[PDB]
Parts: sequence; structure tokens; C-alpha cells
Amino acid sequence: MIVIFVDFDYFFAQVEEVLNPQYKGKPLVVCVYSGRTKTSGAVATANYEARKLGVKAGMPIIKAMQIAPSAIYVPMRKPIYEAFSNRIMNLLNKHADKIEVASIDEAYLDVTNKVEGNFENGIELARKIKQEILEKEKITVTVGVAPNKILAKIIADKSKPNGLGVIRPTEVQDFLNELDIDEIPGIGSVLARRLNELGIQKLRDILSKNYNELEKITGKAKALYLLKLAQDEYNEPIRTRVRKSIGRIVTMKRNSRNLEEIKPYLFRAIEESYYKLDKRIPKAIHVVAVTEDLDIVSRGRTFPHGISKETAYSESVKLLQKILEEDERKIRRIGVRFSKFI
DNA sequence: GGCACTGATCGGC
DNA sequence: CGGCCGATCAGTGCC
Ligand SMILES: Nc1ccn([C@H]2C[C@H](O)[C@@H](COP(=O)(O)OP(=O)(O)OP(=O)(O)O)O2)c(=O)n1
Ligand SMILES: [Ca+2]
Ligand SMILES: [Ca+2]
Repeated sequence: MIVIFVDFDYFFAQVEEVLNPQYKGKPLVVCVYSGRTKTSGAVATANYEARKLGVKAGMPIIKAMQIAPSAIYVPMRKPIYEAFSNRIMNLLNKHADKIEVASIDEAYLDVTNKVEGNFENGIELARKIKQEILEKEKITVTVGVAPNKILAKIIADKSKPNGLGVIRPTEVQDFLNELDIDEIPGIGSVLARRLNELGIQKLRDILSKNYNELEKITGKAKALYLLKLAQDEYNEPIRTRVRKSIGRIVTMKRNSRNLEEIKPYLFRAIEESYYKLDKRIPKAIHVVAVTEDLDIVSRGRTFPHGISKETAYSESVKLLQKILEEDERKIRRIGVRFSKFI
């Protein structure tokens, strides 16, 4: 297998730079304004100039503004980013035997047959891909080329920004022998340190432990994954991804535990959700509340039949009542998630 | 036991 | 201090 992984650089901010090139080369922060105050919200992403000043995705807008007050702060325009994404994925698709769109800004291509199993031709294809995306959309991307998805991602991550990372079939074992634990996709900061605390600093160190031992430290899924990766026995296929849930969640103007105050927000979320569902009919509904202290509480139900929009309204209220019954905290955000489509 | 399914949390992008 | 989403996993019912 020859895999090409593509990950768009500083995606949302970069699109904003394409639409407003005056922003380029200066700190730019794309913000998710919740509307509760002039500046309440979180950072979706920042360009590299803003990152140099300490701005990070997920950080409160007010905190970004504290450390980089002269950056340009713009509101997230997600539909435009989706459009860019859709066009790019369409360009990628024509170069691939198979494509896996993993998120709004990354995809895996299986180009094995496209390049006659010739790994070097795979690299050339990767260069052509980067060139085309740059020419056609003025977007820089980072690419990784490797025998499997996971190494393709790791080497891309190591080559950002605007990179072209490569791991040849012959380099894989050396590469896996030297890889740091915190460089592994799917191993978050906390767990990394926990493993680190137990003397697991490098991927190869996993081989020292056995499954029952590691499960206690990582959980089943993460244990099986790590033991496989460490042995270069990861080889998962490129698969067409299918949307499994669709939802909407909004910040209320003020916190509340007043049913009549919350309902309008919840019903708008349902309405916008059903618009997005289009012809998909969900059998499961979950109501999700972000509480005063930014904890998240969910109550849901699966039905033996598809849920009409009208049944979603009435059942959502019963779920909201359940949350209010079982959690005394005030609610800040309220929303809904639909899944199990017919 | 272990399969099928569930509701709820977790955490990455 | 946003707004999403898929993965994960412990609990139940069952044969
Ligand atoms: N907490 C986050 C993280 C990311 N995103 C969105 C904005 C990002 O641009 C996009 C892609 O996420 P990445 O992790 O790939 O990061 P970037 O593309 O922004 O930067 P990088 O160049 O490091 O890949 O997802 C978001 O809305 N909220
Ligand atoms: Ca990405
Ligand atoms: Ca990216």
C-alpha cells in the first residue's frame, strides 16, 4: 500500500487570508463568538504569526486578546471553509484509487495502483498534488507519504507547515524504533504523561508491557492500537467515511434552569439540525447541556422508529427536564445530537 | 461467557 | 470560554 495524507495548513485562518490577503504575514485569529458578550468565545485557529505570540486553538478569545492584542480577530465563517474543503477534496479524489476524508481539512489517499506500486512515483504524485492545490486554490498543505495511514499522518505532522514528509518501506522499522510516545496520533497530553510516568517514553517501550498490563494504563482500544503500532502491524484500510451524527448547540444569552427560557434555543437547534439532516431520519436523540462551569451533561434516547421533527421537539424537552432533574447546575449552552439514521 | 445494544463521557479538530 | 464530531466503554438483557 502507498498512502498520501494531506492536512491543510492553519486551515480556517489561511482561507481568511486567501479572501483577505492583507491579513497574510501578520497575526490573524479566527474566533468563535458565542454572542453572550462582545468578546465571549473561543479561538478556532490562528495563523503561525499569531501562534508565535501564544495564541492557541480552543483558547478563550479574551485570553488571546490579552496576549496578542494587536492581532486581527475575525469571526468564523465555516460555510466558506467547507466550500474550500469540498473543492480541495474533489481535487484529491481524482488522484486516488480510494480516498478517506477524515475531517474538514484532512484526507488519506490510497494511490497504490495509481502509481503502479512505485513508491518514488508516489512521492512525485504528492508533489504534484501540493502544486495543484496551491495553483487552483492558493492553499498550502502538508503532505505525508508512507506505507500506511498512521505513518503518513505522523510524518506529515513532523513536516508542518507546507511540508512533504516521507517514510519509505525500508525506513519504517528504524522510524518506529525512534518514535516518541507523545508523537503518536490518538495519544493525548494526559495519557502521554501517565505512560511517560511509567517509563514509557518511546513507542518501542510499549513492547516491554503486555496487553493486560497496558490496558490498566490506557484502556482497551488504546492498548490494542499501541501494541499493534509498535509492531508495525497497523495497516487499516482507507475507508469512505459516512456521517454518523448531526447536531447543533448554542450559547444562551444568559444561564438558566428555566424551561421556558431554554426551549426556544433548543427548538432552534432542532430546526437547524433537521435542515442539515435533510432526508436522513434519525432514531436517536441526545440533548446536550454545557453547564455554568463548562462541564457537559447529556441525556438521550433511541426509539424503535425514526424521529419526526415534531417528536424531536417533544422528546427533547423530556430529556432537558431529565438533565435539570439530575443536575442542579445552571445551563450555559444547550443543544441536540441526532444519530442512528435509517 | 460473550453478543447485541445501549446511554453517557471523552477528547481531537 | 465554541461548536462541532467520532471513539470509547460500562451496564443491561439475553441465550
Ligand atoms: N480546537 C479547534 C481546532 C481546530 N478547529 C478547526 C480549525 C482548524 O483550522 C481546523 C483544522 O485543525 P488543525 O488541527 O488541523 O489545525 P490547523 O489547520 O488550524 O493548523 P495546522 O497547520 O497546525 O494543521 O479545525 C477548530 O474549529 N477548533
Ligand atoms: Ca488537521
Ligand atoms: Ca491542518
